[PDB]
Amino acid sequence: GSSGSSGVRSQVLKYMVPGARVIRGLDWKWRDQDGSPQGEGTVTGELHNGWIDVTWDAGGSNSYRMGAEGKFDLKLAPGYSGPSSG
Repeated sequence: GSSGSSGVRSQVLKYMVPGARVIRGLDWKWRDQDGSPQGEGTVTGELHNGWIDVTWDAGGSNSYRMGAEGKFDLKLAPGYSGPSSG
């Protein structure tokens, strides 16, 4: 195959799957939903129409804008790497 310099938006969405790890994003305008201090969460829904659900540990799940309006509220966890394919 062919490849080169990597760098494209809507990348995280490729990992936005139900069962992965995610944390608060830069577009986090909401309060500490996953309790405090800040903690890591766990996606439970697939990003549909730019909206993915996540069930935080604290005890609460909800949908967060991940492209619907061009705002990524959620992001990959600090140390999480896409699921190996092979």
